[PDB]
Amino acid sequence: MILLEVNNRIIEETLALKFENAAAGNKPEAVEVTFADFDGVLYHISNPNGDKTKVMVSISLKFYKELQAHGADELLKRVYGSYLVNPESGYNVSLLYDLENLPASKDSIVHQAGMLKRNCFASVFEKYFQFQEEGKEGENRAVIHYRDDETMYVESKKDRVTVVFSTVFKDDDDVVIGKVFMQEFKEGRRASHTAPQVLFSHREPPTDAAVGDNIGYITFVLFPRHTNASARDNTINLIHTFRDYLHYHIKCSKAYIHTRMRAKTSDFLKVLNRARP
Amino acid sequence: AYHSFLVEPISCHAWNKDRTQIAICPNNHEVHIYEKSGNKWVQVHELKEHNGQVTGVDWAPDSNRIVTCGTDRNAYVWTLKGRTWKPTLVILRINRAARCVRWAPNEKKFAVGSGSRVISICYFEQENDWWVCKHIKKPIRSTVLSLDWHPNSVLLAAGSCDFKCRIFSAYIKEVEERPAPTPWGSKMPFGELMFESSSSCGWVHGVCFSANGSRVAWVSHDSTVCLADADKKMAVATLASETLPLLAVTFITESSLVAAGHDCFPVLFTYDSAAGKLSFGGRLDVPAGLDSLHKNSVSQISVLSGGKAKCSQFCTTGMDGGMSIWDVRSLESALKDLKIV
Amino acid sequence: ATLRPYLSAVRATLQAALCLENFSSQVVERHNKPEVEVRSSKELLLQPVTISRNEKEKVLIEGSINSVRVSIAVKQADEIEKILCHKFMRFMMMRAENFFILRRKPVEGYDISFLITNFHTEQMYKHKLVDFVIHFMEEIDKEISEMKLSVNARARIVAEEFLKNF
Amino acid sequence: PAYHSSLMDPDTKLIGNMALLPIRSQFKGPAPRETKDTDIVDEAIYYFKANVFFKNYEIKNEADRTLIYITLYISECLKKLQKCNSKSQGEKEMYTLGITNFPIPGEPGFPLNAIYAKPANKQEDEVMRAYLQQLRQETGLRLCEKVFDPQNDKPSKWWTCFVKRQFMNKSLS
Amino acid sequence: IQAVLTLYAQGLGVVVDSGDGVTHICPVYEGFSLPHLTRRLDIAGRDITRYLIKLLLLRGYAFNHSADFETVRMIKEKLCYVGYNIEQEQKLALETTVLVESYTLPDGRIIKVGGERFEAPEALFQPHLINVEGVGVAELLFNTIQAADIDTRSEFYKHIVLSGGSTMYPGLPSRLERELKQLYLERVLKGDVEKLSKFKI
Amino acid sequence: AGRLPACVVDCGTGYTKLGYAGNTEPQFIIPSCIAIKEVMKGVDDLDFFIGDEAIEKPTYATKWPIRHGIVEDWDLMERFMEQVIFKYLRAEPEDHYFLLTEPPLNTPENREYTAEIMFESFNVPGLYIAVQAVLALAASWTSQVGERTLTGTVIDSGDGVTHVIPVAEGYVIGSCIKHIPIAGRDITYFIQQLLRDREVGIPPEQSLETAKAVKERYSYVCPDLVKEFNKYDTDGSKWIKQYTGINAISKKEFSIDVGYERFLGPEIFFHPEFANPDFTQPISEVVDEVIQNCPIDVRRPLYKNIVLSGGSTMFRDFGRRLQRDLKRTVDARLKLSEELSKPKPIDVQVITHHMQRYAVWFGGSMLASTPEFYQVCHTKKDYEEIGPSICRHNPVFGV
Amino acid sequence: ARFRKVDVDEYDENKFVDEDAGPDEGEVDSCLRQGNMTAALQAALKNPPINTKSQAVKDRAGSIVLKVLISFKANDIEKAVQSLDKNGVDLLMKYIYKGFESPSDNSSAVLLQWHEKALAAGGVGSIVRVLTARKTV
Repeated sequence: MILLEVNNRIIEETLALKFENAAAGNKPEAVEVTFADFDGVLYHISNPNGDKTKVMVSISLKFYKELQAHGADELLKRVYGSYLVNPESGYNVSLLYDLENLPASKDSIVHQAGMLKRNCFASVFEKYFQFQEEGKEGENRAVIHYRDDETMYVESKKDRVTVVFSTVFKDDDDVVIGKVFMQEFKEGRRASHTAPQVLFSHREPPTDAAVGDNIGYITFVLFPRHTNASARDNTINLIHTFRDYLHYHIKCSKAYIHTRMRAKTSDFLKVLNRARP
Repeated sequence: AYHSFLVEPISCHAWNKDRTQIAICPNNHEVHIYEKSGNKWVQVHELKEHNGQVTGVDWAPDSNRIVTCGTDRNAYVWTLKGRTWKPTLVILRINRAARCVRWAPNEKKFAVGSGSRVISICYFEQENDWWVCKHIKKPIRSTVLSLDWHPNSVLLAAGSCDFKCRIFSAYIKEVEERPAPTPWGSKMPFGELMFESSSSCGWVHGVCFSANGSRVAWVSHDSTVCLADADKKMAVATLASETLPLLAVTFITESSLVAAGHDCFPVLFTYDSAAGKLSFGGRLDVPAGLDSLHKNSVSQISVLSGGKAKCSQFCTTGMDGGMSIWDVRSLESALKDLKIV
Repeated sequence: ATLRPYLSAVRATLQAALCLENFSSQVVERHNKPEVEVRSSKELLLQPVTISRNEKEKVLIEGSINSVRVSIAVKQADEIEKILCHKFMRFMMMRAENFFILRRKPVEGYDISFLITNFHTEQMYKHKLVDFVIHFMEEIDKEISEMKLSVNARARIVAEEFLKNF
Repeated sequence: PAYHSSLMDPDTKLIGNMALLPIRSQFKGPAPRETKDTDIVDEAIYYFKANVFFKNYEIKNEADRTLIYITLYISECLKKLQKCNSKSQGEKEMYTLGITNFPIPGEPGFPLNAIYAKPANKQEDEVMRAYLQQLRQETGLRLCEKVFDPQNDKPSKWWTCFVKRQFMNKSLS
Repeated sequence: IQAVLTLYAQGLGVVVDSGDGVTHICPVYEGFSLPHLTRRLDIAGRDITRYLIKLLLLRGYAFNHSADFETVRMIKEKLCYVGYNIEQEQKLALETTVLVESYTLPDGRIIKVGGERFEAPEALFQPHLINVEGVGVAELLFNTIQAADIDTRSEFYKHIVLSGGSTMYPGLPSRLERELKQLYLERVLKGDVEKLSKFKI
Repeated sequence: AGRLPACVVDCGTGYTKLGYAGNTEPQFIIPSCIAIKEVMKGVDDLDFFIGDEAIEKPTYATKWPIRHGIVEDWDLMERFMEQVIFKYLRAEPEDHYFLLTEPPLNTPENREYTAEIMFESFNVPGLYIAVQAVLALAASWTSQVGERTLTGTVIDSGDGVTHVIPVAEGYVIGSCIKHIPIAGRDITYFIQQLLRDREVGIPPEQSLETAKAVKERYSYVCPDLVKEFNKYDTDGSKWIKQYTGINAISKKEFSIDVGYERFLGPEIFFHPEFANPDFTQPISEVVDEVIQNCPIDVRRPLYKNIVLSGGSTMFRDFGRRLQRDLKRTVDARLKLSEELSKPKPIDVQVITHHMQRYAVWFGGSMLASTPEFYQVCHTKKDYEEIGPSICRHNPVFGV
Repeated sequence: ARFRKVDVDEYDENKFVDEDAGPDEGEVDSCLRQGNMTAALQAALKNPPINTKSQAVKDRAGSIVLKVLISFKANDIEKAVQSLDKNGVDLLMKYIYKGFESPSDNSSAVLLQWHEKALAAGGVGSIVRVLTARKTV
């Protein structure tokens, strides 16, 4: 697995099981699940008021207010429609599924529920992709604090749209491994000329943008071929999962180093014990 | 002629009078006595009394008694009662491990060098039925590593970690009588310092007195071998080796020494009295992954026959668990270039 | 170019240093300790020596009557080689017990240290221990290099895989 | 654990170290006559399906030995009944089989010679040979209005299935 | 009094007898003891065994206080010892692996024991380690002796004798002599005399 | 506890239960296997699958990093975790405290190996390693009991082997553990043989399947063998069942009757010799034997609190049968005491509860939802400042 | 826990204590500046500060010898080494190890050449005497 999946398995599997037993005509079991996603996202699936014929899927994002200022509520209605209900206390968005009134093809809605987090993010990109798509410049930049100490910055311009990530490497050595990965992004064009141009700035930001030894600023430059209405979605899927993608790979690298060390160490021990009469 | 008794170190060994039994310490608190049956080695006895590793063993030839000393601070004189060896505790009055032990030729007393920076001279008193000891302290400043008695059973050579080789008087009038003058001196009251090497380098791993005892040789950690000639105002000859430190040494004639150490093979050194110089007589072991018989440091060497005056066969035991017997005459054939004495 | 000469000087010194014997403590009744660690009896310690290949790479050899401490300053050309080296020396020190000759922590100023005792030179052929330390110095450099390439290799595939999808 | 016989009395006739136990039957044999509605052959056929799975069996009475004998035999019948297509036939195959002379305690070919005593003389030898065949007889037929379903030619697979299993890993054959 | 008797067997100061049950520091004057000075330490073998159990817990081995007491006792008897310079000993346990020793449990499993070899018996010198108030064998011994009528101190000191299985820990004699030398140099003077503050154990 | 719930991962020999703390069941229960391709260069190390997606992967080789509850292949266990975290749980490892489990008698070294992975690879904020047995005990506090205790006898039956584990004050009396060569795998086999010897038309490649399905749908524990055989023989119409599977070849519907094996299956727990020549000792005796080797001053408590754990203890009446069999073996003993001479009666109680299938993960989920969990965890700071040795010890807690 | 802070061992009477001024800069400089490499070495190896209480005094001597080895051609070394008697080789080795403590541009690169030669002439025992010297440079 190189790319992180965009949907959420627990949502899809929880909903799929309920829908199946509902169609089969079995009596509805009670369900109560609390789980998370990357970026401090919290979910809750439950039976509102204890009505076992109703399954609610709620999401909590500390940074929702900010996405709301950039079209979230509007996008969510567009996407989910009647499935939306007033947000459960403690969450920003709620989906309500009536187990006694499901659609012919359940896959579509399971697939959409599975993408709740993604659809809460899409809005900000779609907005600014539109500003550019209409020459509209000068428009303020979106400032999304997707993590307690990390920030994303979207901004539109005449020809391009730029996304800037301000990420933090808690682990001092993770910064170093990070630079290696970032260096390769800054050159990925040498393998795809028409792909987003990535820029990277270590300690220094490219505002009150924090400056520290463990901070890094990645910058994707999206062009119409990425921001248009035909590529848009795919582009959103990638771009919004980027930060976790990078950290996931910094961590998997450390794991690979470990396998190399286990092997090397093992070799060392075999030699040492061959020195025994 | 190598034999492997085990693959862990042989801490120390001692042969009986006829060289028919060898006592070894297989790197533990016990002493195993082996004997040959045809051409096989058979274990005939196991001496278990010490509570720490045995660091020194000596067998008094005529009285057939074995003395052992260990890190447990003790020393036991072993007596053969029919078919079993019985130990008799000997209080050394020390609070650190005993490191070495040698019976005096007259078998009237033995010496124990220890980590209490002192030599314990023990002897039995047929009045109270037990062993007693007197210490030789000054000017010893560190652990005593090796001991070797003079043929007169009074003078004692000592090697220690304070980098010195010394000759003392272990004269106990209560078991022997006034010693005859020696070129080393005419005054030998107990504990008298008769001679002290002049060097500040290397622990003295081994000491040895010549057949007539007018010469004493020793090997140190600085990879040097020395010999002090008492017939020459105690002049000291010195040879700096190009190899690793030697751990054991012995005269095989009045002017020839055989030593072995970390290189794992015995080598020859000769002394030129007129010149007063020592020379390197060459390796005697001529051909794991070593070309030497022993596979680890050789730590003890002894004369099996011919004595120090005209040794015909010598023995070596090392940290590799092996025991070797070397025939001098045979070595003289296989190496026409070898010049002894 | 300068490697072989370096390792050769190092091996000779290890040969000189690994000449140990059992030694019961002169200080504590019935105790036995590596003198190079405790250092409570000066006459038992040998002159510390160093073998340097250049301003960064070097080896410190500290002998005593019953033990030697061998510290190595490893080559670390850049940040990435530095963290990899550091993670690798840590990985081994955590498993120090399986090694028996590895020190749990390095001597101040070095990346990794060995503590070879008389008990080791008895249970293992000393000439092979000298052979091991040398084999060790050579193989860690190779390992740090491979890891480095491994990192740059996955790094590139990861960036191209992500970028190629836009 | 395994199932043990309970027909042992403080006054039961013994044939060998086996129990000469009363078995209501019309066959000839030294078998005492029984008044109680249940005999050692019932007890054996009742416990069969459960006992056959056991590998170990601690003998407690001379009664057990008879039980163990009748059980092992039952497996022999099933080996036979497995093949045939009628209760009438089966009853015949059990008279025939019930007559074949299987080894007895003391002979080679008799599993369990270390648990079963051998007849002390030529009288017991015949008495026993005659108390046993009697049992291979009674047992042999009662086992037919069990193994056969009211619809003949039907050797209930409920019994057939045990045909490959041997009580105590022993066999009379 | 085994105290006087013990002293006797050695043709004869102060007896330090320590067994599983309890520790005792009994002085003896020219042939007969003297109760008024005798003392007790609330730390003996069973405590050290118990303390090893806990230390082995922090190390990854959970021995049941009842079921495994005898086993841990054998572990202690075979592997424990008294540290001379705890500061020094700690650096060994922390920086090297020379203290680690393997011990096969009765069920076949093999555990490794290191630093806890000298730590368990250290209770005798620092009682609080096992939640016991006091001063610890040495500082206790010291006081007892200083709290004598002099003209005996020299004898007493020069004749300290250990007794009891719980006093066989390798190095114990050396540790006492160091502790006593320390208490003497501080609580009886301050300068570099003690070249004559002689006393053997 | 912050806004995000801890991660609870229970890695078993056959299955791995994973999810978040506070939930009553795991979010995923998957085969403890990883499928790989077989010098590694590039990103081939990431080319793998785990769980169900790794059982029959065409171009991939299936591996099992855990044998006998212990991690054999660390490289594979480490990769298995990458997907447990990033693909299934979708948890930012840097944001969740983790509770992993270990079997009894797991070495201290292994704990440092686990910790090196969790702290040095995934940078987790806090880690706790709980011993399975203890969690199973905790899980039973959900039951028959109003007094919580971490002292009891745990009978954990997976699919490889069954363990009888005595626990006192939250610590396994490791030296008294015993194993039984009977598990679900054997129950499935015994049911397999019984069918082959009676049912026809069962697709050979579908032998184990039909059997595994019969065990899971119709098997139970009976009170008495003969009486049961009697029932089935007498009123067979109300005890025999039918089972129709689908031929994975001629895709035709094959059916078979289901009988004896329904009870004979679980029976091998009480009569091991029924299917195992090398082991004949009944589970009830093994339990009795274990408790007896334990400290007298704790045996009564152990007898009073026997907890079940694992799917193979799920058969209807397993505990009822176990308690009965044990009460006898125990009274009969105290009986000879009177005759040989009045030892107070010994109370034997076997606890059964709803959370048994995954008693261990359930205990972990429940315990990791408490604030005390955060107190006893080893933080990252401590791991770095004190070393991976702190993880050798994990303070029991909860009573 | 105060009394333990003092190391009573430092004053133990049964302890150990060792029992207790350079080349000619000009002669060395001269012979060097003159092109007499082999005579340059012998000059510096003369009168080693094996007994000067101060380090500075030793350091001076260490550098004078250091200056000669570096100022050597990796082809004129074996020649000088072989012109020294055993004691000389021994002493050279002592200084060679001293040089290793002051890495410079390539002084270490050439020092390893010296070590190679001094070793071939002195043998490993010449290094053993570097380690065993109580009064060393």
